[PDB]
Amino acid sequence: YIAVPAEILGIILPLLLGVAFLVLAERKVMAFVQRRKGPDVVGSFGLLQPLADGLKLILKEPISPSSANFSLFRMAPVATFMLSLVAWAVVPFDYGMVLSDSNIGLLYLFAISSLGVYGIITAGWSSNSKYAFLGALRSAAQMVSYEVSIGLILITVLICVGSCNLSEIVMAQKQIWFGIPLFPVLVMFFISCLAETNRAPFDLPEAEAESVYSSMGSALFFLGEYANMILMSGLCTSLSLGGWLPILDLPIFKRIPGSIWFSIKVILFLFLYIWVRAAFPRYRYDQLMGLGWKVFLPLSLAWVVAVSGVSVTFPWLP
Amino acid sequence: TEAYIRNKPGMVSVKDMPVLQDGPPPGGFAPVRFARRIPNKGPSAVAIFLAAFGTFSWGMYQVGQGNKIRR
Repeated sequence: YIAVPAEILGIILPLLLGVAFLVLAERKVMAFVQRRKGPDVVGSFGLLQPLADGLKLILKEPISPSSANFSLFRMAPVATFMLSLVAWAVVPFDYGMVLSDSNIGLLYLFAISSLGVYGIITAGWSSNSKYAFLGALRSAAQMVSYEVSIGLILITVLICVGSCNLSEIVMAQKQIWFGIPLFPVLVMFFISCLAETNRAPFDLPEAEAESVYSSMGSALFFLGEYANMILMSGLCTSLSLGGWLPILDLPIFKRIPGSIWFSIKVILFLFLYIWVRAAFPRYRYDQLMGLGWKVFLPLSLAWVVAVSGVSVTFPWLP
Repeated sequence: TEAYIRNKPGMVSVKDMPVLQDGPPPGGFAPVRFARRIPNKGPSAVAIFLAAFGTFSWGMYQVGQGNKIRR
């Protein structure tokens, strides 16, 4: 009865710690890329930087908005936050080390992504000015296009292995990582995850909003974005790179707790996010949506067809 | 107002008076490079394509054997 709230707290709080240190490590590693050090004064190694920024944003004198000042403005950031976390519900960190074995996990993740789209659009429109509304529409369209691409990719990885709950998928990978044969599929899925949260090369919506509001509201919004980032990284490494499985299967690796492997893979993908951020200019909006509807949809569909074909001719399909 | 200021020591005439020590050493320091040069030595076309296709086929065979075991 009381164990469940304990598990939920133990899932929520460490995620917030990790996402604060995520934005910290983001600044640090982009700095190191650009031939400079990051924040290195406050902490012993800059470790006390996110805590200091949080305390500053707390003591900062707030400013309540003047646009539907209740039940529509002080709710939508909480909506996107709740959506990101409830997505974080069903993710396997080890054998049985999950919160809920929802036997249709993949559909669940896809639905939650769409609901995040709802979160961002209502948070955009809840404001007063209209340019924020146009930006919200742009972000919604981008997010939903790359969601349909993500959907087709999920269908591929699902064809490769019968069931849907993620533990079964990671066993299927326990034979051999699906990232190996479907490497282009992994690349496409990663680009779609990049476009899904607007991070590295696709930023013109946010860039324009910065080119043309509550402190805690903006903090909650950025928190939701980066949490969704960690989630996308996590499911990418949970269904295309192995998910707590040692490499080369030698009984010296089997001393590592398994959970460590999942953390190593997700930290590698986070580092790849931050790395591909600081190497490339940004697309426009036209070219962005054009690539979404011309380059990734047909490729993903063709890949579904091809993998189904290759796995239906030989008795290789469980 | 220049003779001894510039150099007093031992010259007989105003010529060959000073020692300057201003510019470069004899030789121009080097011939330097200015043209771009970016070598292209990565596996060009067929290497990478065969790598992709072969690893895909072999990964599918491995997926087959693994699903056999799991069944």
